[PDB]
Amino acid sequence: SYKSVALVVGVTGIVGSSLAEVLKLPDTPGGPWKVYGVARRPCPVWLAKKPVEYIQCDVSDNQETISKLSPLKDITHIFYVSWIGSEDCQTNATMFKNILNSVIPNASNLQHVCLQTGIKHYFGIFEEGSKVVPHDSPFTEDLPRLNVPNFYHDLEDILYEETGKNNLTWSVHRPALVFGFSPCSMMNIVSTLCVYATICKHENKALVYPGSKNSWNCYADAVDADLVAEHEIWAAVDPKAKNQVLNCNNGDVFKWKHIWKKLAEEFGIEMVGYVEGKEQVSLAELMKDKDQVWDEIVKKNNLVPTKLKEIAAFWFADIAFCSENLISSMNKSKELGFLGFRNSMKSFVSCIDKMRDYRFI
Amino acid sequence: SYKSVALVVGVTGIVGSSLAEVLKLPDTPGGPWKVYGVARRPCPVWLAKKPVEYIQCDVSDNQETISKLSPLKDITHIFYVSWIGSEDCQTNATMFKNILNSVIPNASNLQHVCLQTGIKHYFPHDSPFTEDLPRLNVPNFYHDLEDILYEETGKNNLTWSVHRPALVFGFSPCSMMNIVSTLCVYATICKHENKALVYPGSKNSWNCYADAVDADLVAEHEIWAAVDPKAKNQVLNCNNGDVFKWKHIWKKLAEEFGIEMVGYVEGKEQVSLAELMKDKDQVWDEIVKKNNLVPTKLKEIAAFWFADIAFCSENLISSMNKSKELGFLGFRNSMKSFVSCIDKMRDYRFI
Repeated sequence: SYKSVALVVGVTGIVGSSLAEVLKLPDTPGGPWKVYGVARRPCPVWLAKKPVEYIQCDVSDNQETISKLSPLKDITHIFYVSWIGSEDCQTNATMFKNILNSVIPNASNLQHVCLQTGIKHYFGIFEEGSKVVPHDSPFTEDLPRLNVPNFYHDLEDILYEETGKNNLTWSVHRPALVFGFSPCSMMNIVSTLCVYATICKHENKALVYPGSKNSWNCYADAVDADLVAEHEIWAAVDPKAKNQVLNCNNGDVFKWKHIWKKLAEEFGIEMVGYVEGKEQVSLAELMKDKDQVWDEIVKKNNLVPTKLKEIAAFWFADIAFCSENLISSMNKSKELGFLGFRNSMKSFVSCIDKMRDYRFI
Repeated sequence: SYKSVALVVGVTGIVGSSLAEVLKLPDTPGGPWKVYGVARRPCPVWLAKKPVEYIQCDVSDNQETISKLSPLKDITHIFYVSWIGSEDCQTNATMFKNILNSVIPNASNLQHVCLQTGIKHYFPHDSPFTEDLPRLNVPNFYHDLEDILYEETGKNNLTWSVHRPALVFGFSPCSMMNIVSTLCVYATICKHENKALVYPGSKNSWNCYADAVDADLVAEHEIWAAVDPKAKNQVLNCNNGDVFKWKHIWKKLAEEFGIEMVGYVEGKEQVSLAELMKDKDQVWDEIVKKNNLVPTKLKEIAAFWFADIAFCSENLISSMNKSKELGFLGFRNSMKSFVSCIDKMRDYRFI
């Protein structure tokens, strides 16, 4: 006897993991929820124990998708939180199309399709200057799209078309930089920084900040993976949130300089912050020969064995550390009644804690 | 039959007048509220018709203060939202002391004292400003005010709250100096002279993130701390919960006035708005008459020097996490808060 039935596409992702968890809490709106979890890989060891119906499916394969997803006649809400490789139009588009084409004609009580994109929706060729343009940060919803290839635009168009043709409600969610960790999706800014801190500690080296001066001192924002799930569940159940494009972030701002000090304290090591006259260095380049050291750290500290290149994305930290002026606005969600938030500093530390609890660090 | 009785000290202030209105709203927590409002001037025309018991009292004059407030024995909550000097270490502290000294012995059901200061407490520290930040080594009288608050409440079994509002967006006819009124006056003059809305500030302040607080939200925040046990005995920041940029405020302001704007120009450096409006006093008098406005003198409605400070300010964002983690979920969209303040001045015919 479930009140609502979720199809979570990308259940192995960082947000998809949070959804499967949050949807199954006893107090969750729309509940009690039944949850199907779709991903490409064979059923993970991590999701196996969970009250989630795992479905292994390559959703780029339409025929396989029809076979696996057509029998699911009871679906009421689709949460599409999947993304595969790079930012590629046609591949993500076909996957999204395949999901809808398989479920829509088969789920008679389907109500809502939640589509997750991201703040990269707002990104163009140019950095923001002194002129005033609706595309400036703080990024707000319901601005015109940039005339630039953006695979998020394709996904949105498919969403609007299919839900419009079939009398379904929709919601688009644009999460900021995600703080989170999933054993099936290890790549994240938090895990990357934690691996660096671990390596520094192992080598008896200080936590040396390699990034630019601007990224050290400028305001930044992010979103906790659990908050994204809460936000998507809110839009799935609350009539006020229906047919809305919505940003999703923690509701506050932070500075990498403050995160850095917290990171060093959590690891019990010294830090070197930005040094005047010492320009940005590539963390990816600094870590390029550390794969073997990571394997040694893993065995010495009895960690779940991971390969360095699979748990850390140092290049992505390099991007974050030369980024600026990317704040997104949460006003629309708040004006619509969604009051979820996180303290970003506590959110960062709690992600570290989760990595510890899973013995990845 | 009132549930709580408020003493609002500085009721003609921007936050004070907000407190007067919000406290009397039908569903205000801790209500129904009875409201005493204290200020120096005779009862203003603007608060005359309002359900507020107005008391004229110069709270620096102790004798007058004891005379006027001691009989008010039904007071349950004190909202001290008064400030008088540019920076008077001794005057502001004596004012606050006299209030406490005159009310505490006589109000047997006094529960809580709300002290309002501001983010100037932090600046200097780096931002985002958080409440746990220790005081700077500087004669700040916020420190003095806080110290008086802590011990008088400590000695008398009263709860306390300290509120540090960011830059205030708001308007009061009895306290017209605000960034919003200042910028609207400039826009009005520009429009009158068939000139564009020219931005005089620095590049950084044009492009950087800034934050502010609606005066009505400060009122709600202070009321919340006065009634919610979770909020008791806490230092609390108060801002709108979002960020904005002056560049966007500027364009919005120009659109609202239906005029062209000249934003920051890459080469140019900051010019004094105060110096720009040097000899516009007579021009303002002509605008007032031509547009049938409530008569104000330029030097009374605008504070161009303060806009000049805002327009060379940067890195001043404050955090609202502590209030939110304690259960306060009030917010404002800062852009809409700015426009709402314009509309209010328009409704009162100041512009």
